[PDB]
Amino acid sequence: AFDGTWKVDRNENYEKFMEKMGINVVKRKLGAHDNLKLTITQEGNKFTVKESSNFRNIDNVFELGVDFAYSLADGTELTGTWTMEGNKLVGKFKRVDNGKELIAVREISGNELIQTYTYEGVEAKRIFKKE
Repeated sequence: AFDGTWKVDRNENYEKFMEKMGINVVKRKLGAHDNLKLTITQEGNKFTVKESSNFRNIDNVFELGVDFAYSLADGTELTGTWTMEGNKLVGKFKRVDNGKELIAVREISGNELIQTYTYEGVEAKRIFKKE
């Protein structure tokens, strides 16, 4: 399942996605090489995702079907929820400042974790390998 540690391995069109979000050239390059690592543990319907990178180290906790607030490394705030369909996690979010929609998907492909994002007509992915 999702249990365990995962290390980012490669990105697809991630810089274009950050540009649409309004991030400048310098900060986009730093974001693309963030050394992101995720540690996931489950407890019933409750997930704890430990996020560790060159920017910060925080713990994100949520319950399926219950909305919560989340902040990006640049200060941008979001609100939304995650649900479980099939063997995938699907999340629907909204930017708190301009109100635009943002979708994310997490699924397992062999021994790799694939995370997909969609924002204002642009799609990007980040692929993690299991520790």
